[PDB]
Amino acid sequence: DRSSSAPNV
Amino acid sequence: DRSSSAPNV
Amino acid sequence: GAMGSMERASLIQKAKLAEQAERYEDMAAFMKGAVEKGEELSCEERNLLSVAYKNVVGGQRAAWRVLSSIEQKSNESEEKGPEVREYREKVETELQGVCDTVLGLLDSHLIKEAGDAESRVFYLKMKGDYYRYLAEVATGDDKKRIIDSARSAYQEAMDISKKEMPPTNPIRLGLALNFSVFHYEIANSPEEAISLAKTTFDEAMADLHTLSEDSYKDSTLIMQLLRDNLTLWT
Amino acid sequence: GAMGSMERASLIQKAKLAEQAERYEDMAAFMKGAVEKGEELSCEERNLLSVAYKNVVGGQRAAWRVLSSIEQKSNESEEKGPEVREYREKVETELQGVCDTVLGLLDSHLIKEAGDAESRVFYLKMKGDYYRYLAEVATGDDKKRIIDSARSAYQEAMDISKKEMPPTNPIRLGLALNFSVFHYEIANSPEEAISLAKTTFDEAMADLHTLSEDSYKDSTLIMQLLRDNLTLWT
Ligand SMILES: *CC(=O)N1CC2(C1)CN(S(=O)(=O)c1ccc(Br)cc1)CCO2
Ligand SMILES: *CC(=O)N1CC2(C1)CN(S(=O)(=O)c1ccc(Br)cc1)CCO2
Ligand SMILES: [Cl-]
Ligand SMILES: [Cl-]
Ligand SMILES: [Mg+2]
Ligand SMILES: [Mg+2]
Ligand SMILES: [Mg+2]
Ligand SMILES: [Mg+2]
Repeated sequence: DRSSSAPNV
Repeated sequence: DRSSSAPNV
Repeated sequence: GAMGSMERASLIQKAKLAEQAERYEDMAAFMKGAVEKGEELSCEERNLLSVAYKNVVGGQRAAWRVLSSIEQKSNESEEKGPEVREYREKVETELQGVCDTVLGLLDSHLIKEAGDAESRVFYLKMKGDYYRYLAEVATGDDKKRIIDSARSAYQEAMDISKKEMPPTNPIRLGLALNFSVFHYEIANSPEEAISLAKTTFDEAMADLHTLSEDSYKDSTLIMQLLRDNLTLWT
Repeated sequence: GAMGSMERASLIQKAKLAEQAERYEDMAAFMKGAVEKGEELSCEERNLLSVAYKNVVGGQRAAWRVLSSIEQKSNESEEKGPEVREYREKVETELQGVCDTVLGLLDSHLIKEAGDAESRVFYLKMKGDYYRYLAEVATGDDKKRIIDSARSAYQEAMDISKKEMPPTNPIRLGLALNFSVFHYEIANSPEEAISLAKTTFDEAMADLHTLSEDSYKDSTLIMQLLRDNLTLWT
């Protein structure tokens, strides 16, 4: 699986 | 909640 | 139209790709293009057409419901100006446009060329469904005529399905399900809704013995939705 | 543009409505309209701009990945003709267009008017992010220049954030997270990615004691994402 970038907040 | 209609198949 | 230069087979291939990519607006445009080639649609192709537009209009309906709810709350509340109504109207118009597009494809010329029970019932069910979606947002002098158009399409479909298809046929079952929803949610006829759902369920139950394992799974899936509604309604 | 006749405040109000209705294309158009009014954006308004475009491009990226995967599988396989490549190219072009739109707003003229740390770092992070999304699909003679543009934007943002913001600031943390993803996924620099994530996490940990309950929750949420990546990468 891919790295996590900043989510919506 | 609303009635269920036919879903995607 | 815009897809006039693409091969029919390429449009169907791309609709399948768009489905996998969850690009339902694209999928609907590809399938509209395919219909506009003027040839009849197979069962699989009718499924692609149905899935594409159902997802598009489904998003619009969900958005419209959110906005209508906000609008109803404001109209009781600190004055917020015209924006909520304007934006609800914008989404409503786009929803109506999708419904009109589908109804136009059915009228030009899918229904009139549909002679087999599976095709004709599917298309008349679809006509009922998209008038029903128009009825969900209708409030003026045409709400009654829209409801009657839905009713008339569903009724014609029901008459054919009862004569030509087994009570477990998935199209027949999905039609009866949606017509029962029409009765309950649109036509203020909960008793008609309950009666139709009960009779449909019971006649399907009695015909399950005729089916293969795979057909059994298909039919019982839809029967469960009838049962879920009956549980909600009673 | 198309939103030129609508009041700035009405555009922001409608962006909030579009968010509630999950109408992210509309939300992005409303926020583009608001930016084009020429006034600077508040923190809340920058958030609306970010959420709208992130959701739009997020859908495009997910679709592109599905289609690229199908395309790679076909190119090894029974010949299926040009359709998979054509449709991937179509989605790719639309994705590039969204990225170019965002980059254009930043260049005309959000970044140049942004003088406070929170605004300038946010916009330079965004510039890095949208070049990064361009880099994900780039394969020709500009892949290197796109990667360098991303890097340069992230670096400028990092330099300001380290001088002007506490190590727990959510914008500073989200920037460092995304720059670490850039290093790992785009720049073939996993060690740089790991080092940045570790140092960021550790410096934030040491500053948590200064925060209120609410700020603590905000910062630790992003720190968990650094930790999740470090777990994936090591
Ligand atoms: C074979 C054929 O014409 N089709 C169209 C369908 C398969 C069935 N329809 S439907 O709207 O009639 C329907 C039936 C059953 C369920 Br659970 C849902 C919908 C949808 C498209 O595919
Ligand atoms: C106050 C202000 O300018 N903003 C913009 C933000 C609040 C933060 N950004 S972000 O991309 O910097 C970001 C930080 C932290 C997380 Br978990 C995710 C994103 C997004 C929009 O709102
Ligand atoms: Cl509007
Ligand atoms: Cl295409
Ligand atoms: Mg109206
Ligand atoms: Mg009674
Ligand atoms: Mg290309
Ligand atoms: Mg090492």
